[PDB]
Amino acid sequence: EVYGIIAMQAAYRDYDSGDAKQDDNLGGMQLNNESRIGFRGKKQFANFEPTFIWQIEGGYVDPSFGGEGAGLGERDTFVGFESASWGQVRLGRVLTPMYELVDWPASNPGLGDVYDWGGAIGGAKYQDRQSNTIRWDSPMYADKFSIDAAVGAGDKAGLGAGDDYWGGIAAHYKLGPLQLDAAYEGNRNIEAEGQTWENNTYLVGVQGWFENGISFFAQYKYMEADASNGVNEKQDAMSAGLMYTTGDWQYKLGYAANFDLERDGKTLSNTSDDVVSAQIMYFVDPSAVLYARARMNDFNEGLDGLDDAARWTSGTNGDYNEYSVGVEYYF
Amino acid sequence: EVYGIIAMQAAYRDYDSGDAKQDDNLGGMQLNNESRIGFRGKKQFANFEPTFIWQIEGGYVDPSFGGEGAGLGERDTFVGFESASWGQVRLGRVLTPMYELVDWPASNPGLGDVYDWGGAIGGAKYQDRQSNTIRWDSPMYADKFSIDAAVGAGDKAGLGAGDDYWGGIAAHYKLGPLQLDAAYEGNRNIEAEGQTWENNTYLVGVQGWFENGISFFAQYKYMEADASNGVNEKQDAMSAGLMYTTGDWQYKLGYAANFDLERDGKTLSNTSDDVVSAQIMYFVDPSAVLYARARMNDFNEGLDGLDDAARWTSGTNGDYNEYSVGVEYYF
Amino acid sequence: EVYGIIAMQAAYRDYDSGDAKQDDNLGGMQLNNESRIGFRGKKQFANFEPTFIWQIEGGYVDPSFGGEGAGLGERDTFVGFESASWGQVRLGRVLTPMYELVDWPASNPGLGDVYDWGGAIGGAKYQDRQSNTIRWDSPMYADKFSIDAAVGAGDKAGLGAGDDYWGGIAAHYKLGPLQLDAAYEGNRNIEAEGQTWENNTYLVGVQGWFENGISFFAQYKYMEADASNGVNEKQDAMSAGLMYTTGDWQYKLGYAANFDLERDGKTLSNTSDDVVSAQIMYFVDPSAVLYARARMNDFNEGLDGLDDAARWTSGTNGDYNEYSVGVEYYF
Ligand SMILES: CN(C)c1ccc(O)c2c1C[C@H]1C[C@H]3[C@H](N(C)C)C(O)=C(C(N)=O)C(=O)[C@@]3(O)C(O)=C1C2=O
Ligand code: NA
Ligand code: NA
Ligand code: NA
Ligand code: NA
Ligand code: NA
Ligand code: NA
Ligand code: NA
Ligand code: NA
Repeated sequence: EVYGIIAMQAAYRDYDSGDAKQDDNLGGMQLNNESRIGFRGKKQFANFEPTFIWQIEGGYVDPSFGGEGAGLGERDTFVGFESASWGQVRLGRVLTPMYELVDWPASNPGLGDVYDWGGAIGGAKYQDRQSNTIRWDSPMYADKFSIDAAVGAGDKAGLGAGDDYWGGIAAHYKLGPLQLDAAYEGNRNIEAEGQTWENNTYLVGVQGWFENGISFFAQYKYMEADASNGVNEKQDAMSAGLMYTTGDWQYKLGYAANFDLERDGKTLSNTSDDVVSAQIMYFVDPSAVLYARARMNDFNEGLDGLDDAARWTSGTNGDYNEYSVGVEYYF
Repeated sequence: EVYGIIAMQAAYRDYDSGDAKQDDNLGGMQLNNESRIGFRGKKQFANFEPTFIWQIEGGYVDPSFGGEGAGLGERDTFVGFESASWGQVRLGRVLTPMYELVDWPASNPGLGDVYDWGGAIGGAKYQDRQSNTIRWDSPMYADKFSIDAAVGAGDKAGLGAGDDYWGGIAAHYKLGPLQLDAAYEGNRNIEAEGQTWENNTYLVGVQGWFENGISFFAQYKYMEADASNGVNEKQDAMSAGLMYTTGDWQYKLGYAANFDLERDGKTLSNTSDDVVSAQIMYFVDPSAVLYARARMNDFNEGLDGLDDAARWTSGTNGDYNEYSVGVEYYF
Repeated sequence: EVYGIIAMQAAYRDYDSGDAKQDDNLGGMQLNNESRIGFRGKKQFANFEPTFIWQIEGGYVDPSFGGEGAGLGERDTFVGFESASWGQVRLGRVLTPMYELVDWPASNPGLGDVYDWGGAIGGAKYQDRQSNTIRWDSPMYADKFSIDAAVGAGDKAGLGAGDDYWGGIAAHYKLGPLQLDAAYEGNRNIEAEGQTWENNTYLVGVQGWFENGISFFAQYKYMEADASNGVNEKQDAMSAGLMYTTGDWQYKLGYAANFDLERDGKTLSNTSDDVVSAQIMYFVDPSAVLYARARMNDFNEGLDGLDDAARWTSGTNGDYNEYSVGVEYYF
């Protein structure tokens, strides 16, 4: 079976970097086509109660700031097995258990630049998608409690350039209208800035959906990282979102911020990031949505990594504002 | 819906460059797989009168002179809307309105090296299908008249490397068997040769299809460009094609030519290009065609760009001939 | 038509190279997703007795040691015709007639590092999958005898950088439970190491499958190579595999070896490669298998090419073992 996600977002961006040549480059209007075609299926093996499942999901066809074309298997592409009793284990390229919650709901109205990859910490906080991964998903115990857990190979280790590895776990309990989320992910042997890093990261979160139309999510992310030369670094962040949903409309407010980074006890001045964003959404069909959105990004003023050389952060390109309309269709 | 165009052309090329190694390198027999798979569909959003449309079309899987594999969304990939009333707007990656007339009536059979990208002029004449584009296509007004119009971001601006942009318009009037086609396209902020260019291009053409089987097309293309240091360049070109169709056959003769280029009024000697080409075609099935064709390309002798360094044109590889057979199947 | 081949292998590799960082990078566990999706079809042209056939096959979605994503048309992508009379001609990118016998049955389980792309011979022993190729596949005459024959442009010539080319032929006669296999493939205008080479390669082999559950294959590969400065090189190799089948199980044991390389009559010390492997395979569904395997590679100790600079072989990364389970599913 084929399954598309059609996704077009028209987005004009107003950059303020302090260089007007750079400002005109990064700023201006673009089309962020995140449409993707994928294939997936199951087959009942004649000699195996676990149901064989597989999926190949292609990439974004024409993202903004990027070229055209995407191969197959750039997004969640995997084989795995599933039994009703013990859930489903997948091998391949998946989302780590912590990353799922940083994406949804914690990056929801365009906050990702800050809560997703917007970091000041060294090493490697957590992982987007890693293509050398085993991941077990628990069933819904009592249809209320669920465990997600995974281990995998690192970014460099998946190309025979290193021995990066990582593991992570998260759990979700659905208390009536509530849902509580916690998550951990640790990376080892992260080669960066001329040192080898170990990153430990923990996430706490909550979610509610109430008949009056209010929905919300709030999350605390605690990011520690220890370098092999004995340096310590610590940063933490939050993301929350308030939304009212009436009829075929949803109004949404999101705020995310990393706070100042502490290195070796000493705090680094003005290294925090903050994003505010607002979003209207129309439920134009059971299968698709139209939406408008605007956001405000204030980024850090810089950070040197443990190699006398500057470290890259989501803010290394400068502050910017952004207004956008988009459509997204599911089939 | 899945929709292929299966397309193979076996094409031997006899190059005359003035270096027999390059002639042996560039020449010889090759296989030009231009097949492509795409996915496309429409959807009537339950809460919206315009019908939603989308398409993701992959690239040439193994072109000649190139490697294998092409992602999805390398060709016409877009989302958009249509109502009978006001026509059809699509956003994403499309063909500019002038390029449609450069490609369809005017670049086949093999005239492309000359009429398509083969210009000798500086700056950036027009666009061969650019992403970051919105394009509105009108209805057939009075069942005689149709207008195509679109604007979009430049090549560099689509990666945050500049601020080039462009707009273009074309119209089509149908007098009996004839059709008159006119089109304009202008590009701005084109960063090239160390200067910034503004290129305006104007196209007039006609096409006819007659009950006796005689058909033809003829087109005049006018190309302007203004560099930021005050330099001006002007070059013009033509492409015409004649075809007789009897039974299951179409015979075709094609001629296209870029003419001599003027810089600051002074014309630069030997910068013209012209191609001659013949093509026999058999309609092996309603869904496919077989064709044999031979063409002969004579190219320009060189010109420096406005940075003392030679500029690249379709003739920078030297003159060449080419004989070819091919198949084309549509599903 | 769409057709998957879903294929995942979890494979731990233990390298011994003589530098333990290289051992740590290259070694370790990885996920080798060799899943691939393709499209193929046939069409009876209304004015043409040969049946039109076509296929577009994507690449490996996430191989081990490599990144994600593969375009469409990285594997067998072709157009062609088939008649009951004369068999089947295909144009495009296919497997050469010799490489088919080097892959099946002679390279699995895990013998490819030595028998497939493994080698010490200069120039280019053979071609594995080649674009710009026409290949005629004969029928099974008398339901026992068939010819495979193909010629095409070289690797470098398909990008307009040279004129290397090649042809090849193989035959298979089926004497009862055995099948006798012979094959040749010759390459010309192969530029390497500052010389131009002509590569000749010959393969003879046998295959048997018995109701007793015993099945086997053995193959001898003869590779000669002659350089433009008058050097001669010769290397030869062998691969065999013995397997027993009980119920839904297949036991398999494999061995392959390239022998020491001869250059200009004088043999070059410690240039042989040998790999041995054992594998259990379960037939979990008519269309799928589970399998475990372990293998041992001892590779050569180095060889300077005809330019005083080392030549690359499958052993330029060092000896290693590998233990792995995997899955394999069809369409
Ligand atoms: C000056 N210019 C930008 C350069 C510089 C270096 C290059 O190596 C090349 C170009 C032009 C481009 C034009 C492009 C064009 N492009 C896809 C829009 C193009 O349409 C073709 C084509 N065969 O259709 C090219 O030859 C082309 O791929 C090409 O071979 C180029 C090329 O090789
Ligand atoms: Na990653
Ligand atoms: Na789960
Ligand atoms: Na090619
Ligand atoms: Na362009
Ligand atoms: Na139109
Ligand atoms: Na821009
Ligand atoms: Na090859
Ligand atoms: Na055959």
